[PDB]
Amino acid sequence: MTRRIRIGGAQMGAISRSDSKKEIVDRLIALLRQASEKGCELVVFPELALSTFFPRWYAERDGMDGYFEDGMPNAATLPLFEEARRLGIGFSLGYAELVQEDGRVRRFNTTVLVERNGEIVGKYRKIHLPGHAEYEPERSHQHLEKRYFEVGNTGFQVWDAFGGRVGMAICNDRRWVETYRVMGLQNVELILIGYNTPVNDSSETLGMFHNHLTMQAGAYQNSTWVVGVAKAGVEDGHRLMGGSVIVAPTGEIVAQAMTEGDELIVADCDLDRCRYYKSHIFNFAAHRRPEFYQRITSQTGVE
Amino acid sequence: TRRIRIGGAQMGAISRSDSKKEIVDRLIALLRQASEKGCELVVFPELALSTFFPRWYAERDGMDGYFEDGMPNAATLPLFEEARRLGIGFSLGYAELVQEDGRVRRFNTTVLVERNGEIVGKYRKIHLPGHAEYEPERSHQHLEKRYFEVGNTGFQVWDAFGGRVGMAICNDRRWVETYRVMGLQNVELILIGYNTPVNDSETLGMFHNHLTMQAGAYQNSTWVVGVAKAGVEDGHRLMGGSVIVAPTGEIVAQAMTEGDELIVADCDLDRCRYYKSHIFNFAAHRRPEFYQRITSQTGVE
Repeated sequence: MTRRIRIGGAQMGAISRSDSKKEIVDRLIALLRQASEKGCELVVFPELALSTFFPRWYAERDGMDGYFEDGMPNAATLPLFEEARRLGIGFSLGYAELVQEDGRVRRFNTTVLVERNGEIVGKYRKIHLPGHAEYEPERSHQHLEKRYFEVGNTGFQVWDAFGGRVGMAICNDRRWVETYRVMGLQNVELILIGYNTPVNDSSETLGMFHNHLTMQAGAYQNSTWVVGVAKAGVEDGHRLMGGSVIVAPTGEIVAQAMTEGDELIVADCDLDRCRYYKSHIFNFAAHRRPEFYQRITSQTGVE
Repeated sequence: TRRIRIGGAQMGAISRSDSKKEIVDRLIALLRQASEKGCELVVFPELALSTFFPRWYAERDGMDGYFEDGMPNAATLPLFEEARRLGIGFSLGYAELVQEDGRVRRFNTTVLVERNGEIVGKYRKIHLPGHAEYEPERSHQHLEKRYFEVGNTGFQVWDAFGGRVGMAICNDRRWVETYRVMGLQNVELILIGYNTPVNDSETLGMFHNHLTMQAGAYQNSTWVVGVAKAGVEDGHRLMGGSVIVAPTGEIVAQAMTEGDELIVADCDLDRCRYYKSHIFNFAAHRRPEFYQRITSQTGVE
């Protein structure tokens, strides 16, 4: 039980534009307290868990800083940090980051990792921005993530936290094998992923299949734990995919959400279970041959 | 249109006692059954011309009796003549013994032949599994590193069968780099024959066999044909579960036995274009400036 962490996937429900930020934080604290009642030491929150999924609406490139966060924590997010530190629970929180760097105002899709002591240990900014940069009228639903966010400047990092090696990814990062492998080359043992995946009105069994296939594969082919937490439900007429999951280093699903609202899935994850395949099957130092992978970093498209 | 009917020619156990004449006749039998079913391409397993001889211990000078002198040779010529006759291309895995740059070299090799009978491509295995020395603690031995050296061809993609075709061998399919390197060459059909022993869980081994292929097919928007040589081979059970996977990651054909069996699927190569235009558009979304660890490191740091 030394390197055994009890993780709580805190899947969220829909957040409408009418919902105040205090109503959002109180739902997070409620999910946070449900994790403490079940003995969870880590609770994973979805992507942009402090606002509605606003990339679905059109505005100026600056005209949506109202959903961003002033600080981390700020006056609205401080009760969540004070609650987590009180119950001795660490958490990963996704939010839209508004920060002043080298004069200009920069915007990132950001997840922050907080230790059980309440100290910010790591910060990841989204790399693979989905959607399109400008308005497209023929599509039923819009997706303007590239319009409101710029590419993060942190890279896929792995920190020493919770008695092991923990990394973070955001949403459609989970669809790229490079996301898992880069952190896998840092001896990662637990990858935290929050995602907001829309669903086109009228299949869905294929969308849920692709959601778990990429995580179950990235977990097995890197012998690491993967926790995928979603913000689901019908959000102002836009349905968001659910299926929050916790995956073992064997690629097996040990916990899965059943609703599209505020739901908590928990699982006891032995970090020493990440050692089986690293010992032999997926021993990177032994079998891997980087001299044939040069196309991965040399080019971007096809040749 | 760009529709190719592929026939996954899964084989049964091939023991050391089996003559190569009986081995090729089993391959021709699978070839003829594929023609009667309209298959234009037949995928054969890894080392389909011999028993899985990394199972036994010997010096690196030995085991050459299982290798092939040329391609084709006197024993493999009937398979090529029947294939060109029926207008069928095929991918065959074998142990290659060749004289290159002076010294003789030994590779785990797969060759791709077009419906006209012309050798289109040749891939040599990169990720060699098993161990190099004898290990008495194992129930079964696995000495691929002892009898083969790392191939010097790399993951190639050719223009064949009206599309982009690549090849991989066995445990290459468990590495995400195998699919991605060919995916960066606009691959649309990956042919993988494998020999994977089964230790007496079994359900988890078959799960990992399909999970890696269903992911490599979806995450690169390509067809993946996985053929196996299954059955109990001299007291050593080999995994079956030969599958044909769509670019969506779905299994459209799957073998039901552990012997000589043929799975057939109509593979529209234009279905790869659905996801390469947006979802997996490499030119649009991939950020290679954050992937540098993939090529700079081998282990972990």
